[PDB]
This record gives sequence, C-alpha cells and structure tokens, in this order.
Amino acid sequence: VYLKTNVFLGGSMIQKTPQIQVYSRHPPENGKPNILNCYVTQFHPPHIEIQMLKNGKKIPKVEMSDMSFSKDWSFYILAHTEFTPTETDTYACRVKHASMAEPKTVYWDRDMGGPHSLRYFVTAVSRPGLGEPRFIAVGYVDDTQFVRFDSDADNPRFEPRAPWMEQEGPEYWEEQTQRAKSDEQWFRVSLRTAQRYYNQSKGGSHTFQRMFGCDVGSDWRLLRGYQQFAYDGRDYIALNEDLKTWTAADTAALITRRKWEAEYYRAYLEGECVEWLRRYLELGNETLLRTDSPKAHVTYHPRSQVDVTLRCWALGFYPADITLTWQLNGEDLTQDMELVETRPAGDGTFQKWAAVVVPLGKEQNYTCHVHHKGLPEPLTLRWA
Repeated sequence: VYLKTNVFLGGSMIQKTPQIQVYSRHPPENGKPNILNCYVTQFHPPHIEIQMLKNGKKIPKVEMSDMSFSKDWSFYILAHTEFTPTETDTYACRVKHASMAEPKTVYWDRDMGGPHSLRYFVTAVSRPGLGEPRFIAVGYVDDTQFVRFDSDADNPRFEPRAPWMEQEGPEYWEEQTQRAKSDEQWFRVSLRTAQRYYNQSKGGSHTFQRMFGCDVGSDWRLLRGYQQFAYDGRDYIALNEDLKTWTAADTAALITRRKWEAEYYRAYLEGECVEWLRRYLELGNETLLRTDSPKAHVTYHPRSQVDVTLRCWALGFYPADITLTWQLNGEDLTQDMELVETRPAGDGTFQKWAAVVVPLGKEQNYTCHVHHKGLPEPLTLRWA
C-alpha cells in the first residue's frame, strides 16, 4: 500500500547517458515470430524518445513499459515490438536523449558480439509551458511490477499491472487512488519550492523522485525501510536506517530536515508495509513464489587468429538476482569480464550474459559458473 508523505518540505543538474541493449525475447529462428526488445537504462533526465526500425524505417507499433528507476535514481524503460526475423532484414533501436548530440542507433546484433521487498518508485516532471507536472508511480513486489499510476491518463487511478492484483476490491483501488492523488499535489508544491529556491528559470523542466518501501529477510524482519527523495537526479533527503533521522544532501534540504525531525514512518515501514507485502505474496503466490532456474549455455565468437570471445548466457530466469562467472583453472576471471546488466525478456523472466576474450585453440580450459537461487547448486558449463 501507498504511503503518504506526512509533511511538506521548506525552502545542480547532471546528465546521464543511456545504455541500450537490443535483443529478442526467445532465441531467434528465421521465419518464426518473436518479440524484439530495446532496453534503455542508466539515464537522466527522464525525457527520452525511442524508436525501433526495420530496414532503416520506423516501426509504428511499439509498447513502452511504464517508466521507473533503480536505487541510484537513474531511469529505465523497456520498449518492445512483434517481429519475425529473417536472414536479411535489419533491426535497430534509435534513442534520442538530452545528454547526446545526435540520436544514437543500436543495431540488433544477432550474436551480441529468500528475502522480499515491496517498493514504490515515484516521479514528477514539470512541463512548464506544456501544463501541470506529469506524475507517475509504480509499485514492485520483488522483481515484479504490480500497480501503476499516471497523471497523464484521463481520470487517472491506481491500476493493477499484475493480473493477480485483479482479486483486490474497489475499497483498495479507491484508497490507493486517493493517496496517489494526494502525493501528486505534494509533488506539485515540492517542484514549485525547489524551483523558487535555486533561483531557477520558469522554463527548465525539473525532476523530483521519491522511493519508499520494505526490505524483509527470511525471518520476515525489516532489513531496510525506505523513504527518500532525489531532485534533478541527485540525492536530496533520506530517512535513515534508524527510521528516526534524516540524511540531507545539500544545504537547501538541511532546513527541510530541521522541519521534519518517526513513529509515523516506523508505523508504516514496520507495520502496514510488511503486512501488505505478506498479502501481495499470497495473492500472487503461484507466480511471485515461483523460481525459474536459468537456461545457461556457452557460445563462441572467433574474431582474430589469436583470440576469441566466449560468452556465458543465462536465459529465462526468475527472480532477477544472479551471478555468472568465468574461470580458468579454479582461478577467477571477473576482472577481464564483460558482463551486461541483467535485462527483462518481457515475459516475466530475465536474461544476462558474461564474456571473456581467450587464446584461439584454448576455449576448452575456461569454465562458466551460474549461481542462481533456482539452482540446486552452481551450474557448470563450457565449450566443446
């Protein structure tokens, strides 16, 4: 359940270049239909334009995930589209973002080369000249989105984004919608305050983020409870682990702290939040409690006459947490490892790979190990 920020606040824009991965949902086979994914992460500010192209031209029908961010505050988005690979057609994803001179085009390269949490990620973005600020809020149980709110839909309200949430009745949706609609006003005020404060121009769009929720262990004790904010991508104020005090970042916030300094947030983070997490887990037990172990395998990409790339894959796994490792003789190689960030397949499962460059004719000495929760014990594989 949504938590209300019980008090208002009183009262340097960085830019982060997006990384992009372009990949199909299932292994490609010519002539067989598939989903092509364009996964864009690690970027700030959140305004971004994302195209997918077949043979140079824009594909019109492309789904976009609700936008969210990770704990370092940077944003991600997953775009995908229906397609059927052939041997000849090319596919790329083109990204346009404030942090880059030109748009950036990444081609689909057909070879590429427990505890629980309940978390909300909230974002408000002022569009001065293009109306009131756009408010968005997305909830997560572990690695699974389950609710979303968007000021941009007409008569917006909290909505289930996991089918198992359809069980909850109108009481729930009303109360959640009401808390979202209240937080949005807060963000309006807060966006106005921050602006005024730094003497900023009424033109510039600005960004305010909030993250809040629950980390629980095996023993169901609160490992970590969160209530923190970023302004323009940068830390601003955070409830401490003590659930009593605040860490402010700059000076503009150090007066919001003195007008903020407990039981209120502790009540939520130790009480309601852990309670509803437990509830969400039952409602979606058949899937949230599942454990899809990963389909690992090693592929081989020989460039030069001396050395080649070996890539350890891991496909179709849940939950998202995982460890891939390359080894030569029990020795570890995580040093000269290229290792993409973990990515959604779109079906609720995840993908990842690790790569190393090795001396041609010696691909047999290297060994990959896949450590996933859904694994009896670490997995062992290599090339033959």
